[PDB]
Amino acid sequence: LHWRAAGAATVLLVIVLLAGSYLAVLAERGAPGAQLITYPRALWWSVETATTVGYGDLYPVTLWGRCVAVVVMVAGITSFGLVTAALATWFVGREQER
Amino acid sequence: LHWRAAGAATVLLVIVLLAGSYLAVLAERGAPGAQLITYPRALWWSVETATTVGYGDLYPVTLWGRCVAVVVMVAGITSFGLVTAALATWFVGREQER
Amino acid sequence: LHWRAAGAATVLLVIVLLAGSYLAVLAERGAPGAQLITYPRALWWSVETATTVGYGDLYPVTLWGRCVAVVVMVAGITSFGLVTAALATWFVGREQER
Amino acid sequence: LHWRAAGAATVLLVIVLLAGSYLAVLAERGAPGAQLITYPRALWWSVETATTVGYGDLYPVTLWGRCVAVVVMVAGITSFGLVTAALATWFVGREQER
Ligand SMILES: [K+]
Ligand SMILES: [K+]
Ligand SMILES: [K+]
Ligand SMILES: [K+]
Repeated sequence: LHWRAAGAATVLLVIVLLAGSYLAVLAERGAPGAQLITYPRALWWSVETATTVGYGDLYPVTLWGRCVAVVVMVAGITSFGLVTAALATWFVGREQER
Repeated sequence: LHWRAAGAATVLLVIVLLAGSYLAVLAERGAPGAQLITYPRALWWSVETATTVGYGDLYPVTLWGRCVAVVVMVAGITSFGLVTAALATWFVGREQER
Repeated sequence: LHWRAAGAATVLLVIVLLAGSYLAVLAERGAPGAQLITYPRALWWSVETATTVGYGDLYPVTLWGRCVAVVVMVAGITSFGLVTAALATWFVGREQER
Repeated sequence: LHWRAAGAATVLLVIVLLAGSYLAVLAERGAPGAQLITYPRALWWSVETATTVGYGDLYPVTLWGRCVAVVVMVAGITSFGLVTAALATWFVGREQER
């Protein structure tokens, strides 16, 4: 159904994390004012970025790594909005009945 | 109806807060650079984390407590998206009439 | 229609801001580590809190003002989710036709 | 369809960024405690503000630039909520069939 598209986000996002998580630590690590130096840092970062929390304990300073960011942000933001869209039609699905 | 699923989130989330709120202060408190040392701190944290605000005045540094985080984040994020899904079908419910 | 409920949030939220904006600066201002000392500070705060951005340049440290927070957070979070619910049925409204 | 309204946000938001991105660096740059001094800074800012992450590495201190903020915030917040509304009716569109 549409939950095959919902779990599709999950699967697809955990990738974007590991993807940009690693993809990012590289484009960052080594440049001035670097913070995303370790892999597990850039790991926690993505989690905190993809959920739009951003305590600001870690972030990119590289005009390149900052792209990884924008991809990890929209990535997370969209995924959830799509699990919200699933619960939406699911609530309308049981009202299209009753 | 679907509002029994909406209030179901509320109930269910206040738990995840108290849960991870307390569950977290433990896995954190005592480790280097720990900030989530008090219970009422780790309490305010969860509120600020589950709503994705994250001013960054408090956060986990423990690869363990950071899990509590991810659970408290998705927890809040989902819950609201589900109250958004309720208002969604409710607005469609009164349009399925008129 | 349901846009009378959408604009209803707007109206209703600008209140919660001014409300908690002012209501908060009071419960905060004067206590140790206070930051929300000015009215226009506590003003900008609410905007930054109700949209879940929280750069963390301002926040409450008072177990009381922190309540104002939780009310200003959910306030903003809900309001938007309800403008999202309006665009949702509006897109379904034009598909219930075509 | 309603995806012509979805891509309409995208187009329309990238503007609000460049718009406020630039529009902001001006109203800010030069005032005390200014941080949004460079164009590419105020650029990264908007991305981080329109997605409600706000690590707090950059933000406005000018009662004017802070307006640019509120416009960039709602701008992003709304846009996504409208892509969420598209996925919402799209999931209901394939359930209105099956
Ligand atoms: K933040
Ligand atoms: K922050
Ligand atoms: K957020
Ligand atoms: K945030």
